[PDB]
Amino acid sequence: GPLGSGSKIKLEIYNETDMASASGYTPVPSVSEFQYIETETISNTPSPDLTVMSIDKSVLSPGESATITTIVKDIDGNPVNEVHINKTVARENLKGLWDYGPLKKENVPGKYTQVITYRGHSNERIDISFKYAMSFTKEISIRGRL
Repeated sequence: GPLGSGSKIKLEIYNETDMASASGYTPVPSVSEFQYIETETISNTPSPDLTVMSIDKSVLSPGESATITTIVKDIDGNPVNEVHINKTVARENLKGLWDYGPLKKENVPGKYTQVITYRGHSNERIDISFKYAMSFTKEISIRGRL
């Protein structure tokens, strides 16, 4: 019969803390901080490549005005505090009654706006060359609707 028995005493482990509570929570996400150039802006460099200076209305009725929207931006794409903008009138006729108001310089970042008014005397086109800072120059189109 089977006499080759082991009779070995099973050496076992006492409390091995096998079970492990699941640590599965994270810390807080990284936040932000305050901003500069909000008041004490720096004299950096602008670049109209990232600037939106346009007017989408080549129509001027006797009584209304067209406002050209120029938002100047830096070369880095930040809000320009302010630049210089001059007018330049490209005209063929003198029959037209083009009312050129002053350039409205608002408290807004890079946003310049100017209202060009027209009286219905003639029906032609007039382009206004906006001379920015002594670096870049642009030009917009005003069209009189008689």
